[PDB]
Amino acid sequence: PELPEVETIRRTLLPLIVGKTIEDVRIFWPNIIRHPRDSEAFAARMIGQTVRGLERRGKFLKFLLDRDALISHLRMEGRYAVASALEPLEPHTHVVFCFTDGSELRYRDVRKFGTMHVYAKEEADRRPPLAELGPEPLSPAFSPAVLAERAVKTKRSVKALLLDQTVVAGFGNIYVDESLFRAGILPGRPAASLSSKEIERLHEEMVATIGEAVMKGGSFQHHLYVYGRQGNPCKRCGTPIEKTVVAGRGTHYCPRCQR
DNA sequence: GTAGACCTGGAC
DNA sequence: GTCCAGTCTAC
Ligand SMILES: [Zn+2]
Repeated sequence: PELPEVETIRRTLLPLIVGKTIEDVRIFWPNIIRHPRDSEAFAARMIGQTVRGLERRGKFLKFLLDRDALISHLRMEGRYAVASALEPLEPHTHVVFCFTDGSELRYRDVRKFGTMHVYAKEEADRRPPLAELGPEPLSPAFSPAVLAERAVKTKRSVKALLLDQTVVAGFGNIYVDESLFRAGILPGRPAASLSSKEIERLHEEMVATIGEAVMKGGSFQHHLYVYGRQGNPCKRCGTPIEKTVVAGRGTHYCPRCQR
């Protein structure tokens, strides 16, 4: 999931857990726990704390408790669900938070790529992994000036630049490909080759795409122009969409609309 | 920048 | 059987 999907999770999960107190924490795949390194310490410190809020920073979810904050990244396939602690768990459930009212928050992740870090609230934003993140795209903090500053400094592809969470936080493979198509820019061109006009246009489309995706509850799949449409005609010019590899990942684009 | 890592299951 | 699907690492 990318920013739109994570934001949809944040909004829907909050009312299902706010106000509940943690009674136990069970871990079935220790590698997911990154800090504290010892999973026994990770579990023990959360017992007795109550959920007070849930925020999002980039692609991360930030569970706010009493003293601590739990920072969770779903990576490629992580997912959360709330259910009765009396029922059998679903396959691939690796971490479970048991509440005093008999319900529980379950974390599932088939590929086991997700991560979890716990810090005191005041230290969360000053320690990894949140410390080095770029600005939120839907905030005044993200502007053309900010994009140009990083752009006019590197020769790597513009797609590689957009996937860099230190530049701006929240974009993944789908929304980077969609934003570049809407702005009319080829994904493989050097970031330093973009003109000032191209930068302003890219910024504008990035904000519009991510904003619209949030409103639609994420993949919005019926509104995709290029992602996963290789071999199909472009919705704007009819030219077949193509797929290659850029920045080490699948890349979709229209050879006529993007230059 | 270009494959491999970490891991598992679906489509061809 | 073989290719495909968010970050970090080593040549
Ligand atoms: Zn086109």
